[PDB]
Amino acid sequence: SGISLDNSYKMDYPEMGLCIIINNKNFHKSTGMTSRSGTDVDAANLRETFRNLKYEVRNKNDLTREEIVELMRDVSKEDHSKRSSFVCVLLSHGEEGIIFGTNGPVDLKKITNFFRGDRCRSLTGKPKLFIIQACRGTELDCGIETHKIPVAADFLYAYSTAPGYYSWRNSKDGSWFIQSLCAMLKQYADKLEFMHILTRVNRKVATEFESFSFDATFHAKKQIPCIVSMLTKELYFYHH
Amino acid sequence: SGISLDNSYKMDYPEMGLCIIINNKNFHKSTGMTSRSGTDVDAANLRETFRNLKYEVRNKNDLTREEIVELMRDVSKEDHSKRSSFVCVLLSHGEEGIIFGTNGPVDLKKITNFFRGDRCRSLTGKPKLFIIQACRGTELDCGIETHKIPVAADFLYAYSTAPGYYSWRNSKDGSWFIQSLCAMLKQYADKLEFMHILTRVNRKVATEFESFSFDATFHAKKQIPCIVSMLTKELYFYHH
Amino acid sequence: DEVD
Amino acid sequence: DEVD
Ligand code: NA
Ligand code: NA
Repeated sequence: SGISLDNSYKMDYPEMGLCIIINNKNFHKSTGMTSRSGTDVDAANLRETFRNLKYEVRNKNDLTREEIVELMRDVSKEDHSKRSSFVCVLLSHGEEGIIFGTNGPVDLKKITNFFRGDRCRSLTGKPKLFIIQACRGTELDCGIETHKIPVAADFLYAYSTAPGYYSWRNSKDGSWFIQSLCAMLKQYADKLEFMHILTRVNRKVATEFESFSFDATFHAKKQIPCIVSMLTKELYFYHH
Repeated sequence: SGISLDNSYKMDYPEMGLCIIINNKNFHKSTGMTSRSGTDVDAANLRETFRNLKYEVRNKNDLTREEIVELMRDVSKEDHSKRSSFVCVLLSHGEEGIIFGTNGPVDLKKITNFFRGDRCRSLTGKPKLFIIQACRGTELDCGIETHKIPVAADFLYAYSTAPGYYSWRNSKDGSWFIQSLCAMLKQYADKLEFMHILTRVNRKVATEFESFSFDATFHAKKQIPCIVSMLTKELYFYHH
Repeated sequence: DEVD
Repeated sequence: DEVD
């Protein structure tokens, strides 16, 4: 045949892959964590959005830290040989590097380590996407008026917010990040490379949202999401 | 006029902008930090590479922590109104979130905070790029065989390595990351959007480099760089 | 609006 | 090869 290029991940395996959505709304009272109003809107939007991208979606609700770890372990031990990619969405309370089970925290590292190039061989060389709607701390953005590969390769973290910052969720509409992400995937997944879709998401969250609160501390605040890419190729959800 | 789109940063200001290169090779003996052999190769390559992208390059060598902070403060207080962007390259020892002056550590946050949307108004809305060749910890990758905007918006961090990991520098050839970055900029800056250039850099570092050491602990190790984007638009170094 |  |  003629000249070939390999600048993009192979996304024409028989299956696009799994999309695991962990939707933590209700937390054990002893943790002192609030109910996450609006997160069901997020979970439903994600399910439909990734369904239409032809992902095998599994929704899980209100998982303990133990259940999250066993779920991730089990999923990483499935045979993904006929799958192009893997997607995990985490909707919960969080801190920097941490997501909450209903009864306490899980290190994100513990979750993502299961999918290392050396620990999940049927996903080696394939994009592994972690989409995280959770706080990464307590900072508020006041805004301004205008032969081997690394085991850590081929991960992408789409964080809802910058390191150290709160992340915003609307109880009626869903989280700023997830609602923007689904919108941009709906509009552009048949048109743009994934980093460029996520960049549109950054702009949408940055420009169209601002918090409203009776509490001065929490009023008129802004958010920028944070794309963290260890990918080695371009990612298009479609194929020729 | 006809229909317009604004998905890409305006890069046709009279000037592309500054490229500040901080090249720390020699450290005060009391710090116990080694001389960074090969870093001059990096600094020279960066200077030439960004010169050809039409950046106003300033090279600075062997700066104390105090000099780094005063340099960044002063640069952020310049008038960047006629400049499209800002680039800062840091070549030094480091740990997670930290870069070393010749006499001790500087928080990266302290450096980047000067350029916040609310603190450097002539760079508000413009891409601010921080390119960092330094360790982010001590992990080794064993590999596997095959009306307002946020003040934190419009930053891009091109890290040489994944969070928590060592970063590799060759004493003869320069660092894996910087040599790959310059190569991909030379080849693709007139062709590809910046995230796609950096993705080529990820692949090059991931596939073409592996450490050689007489010390088993440090032998046969791999590296993946880490793109952290808070950008809100696509970035092309050229313009129509 | 609420924080996570 | 050396680490930073
Ligand atoms: Na959000
Ligand atoms: Na490097």
